[PDB]
Amino acid sequence: VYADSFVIRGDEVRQIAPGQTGKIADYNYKLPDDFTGCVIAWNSNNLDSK
Amino acid sequence: PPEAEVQIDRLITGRLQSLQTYVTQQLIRAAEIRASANLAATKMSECVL
Repeated sequence: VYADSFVIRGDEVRQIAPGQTGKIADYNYKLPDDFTGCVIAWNSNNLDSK
Repeated sequence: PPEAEVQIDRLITGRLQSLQTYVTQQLIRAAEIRASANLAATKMSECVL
């Protein structure tokens, strides 16, 4: 069970999905077309906003 | 790639159905032709010889 994690903006949450395409989708993190995992996203502005 | 896969799967199913239909028709026609050829062989062996 791999546990890759990163911090992205709200508008590119959809790009973290098999099949969806975009800037971050094909330049930062490309998921496999057949995916058997789980995508979890939550707002965490207070942790890394100075 | 996802929608292309879906449409390609639809095309694959259609072409596979067409091929199966052609094969079944050929099998039936071959059975008919085999019956005709058996009749012809019997006729040859029992009338020419």
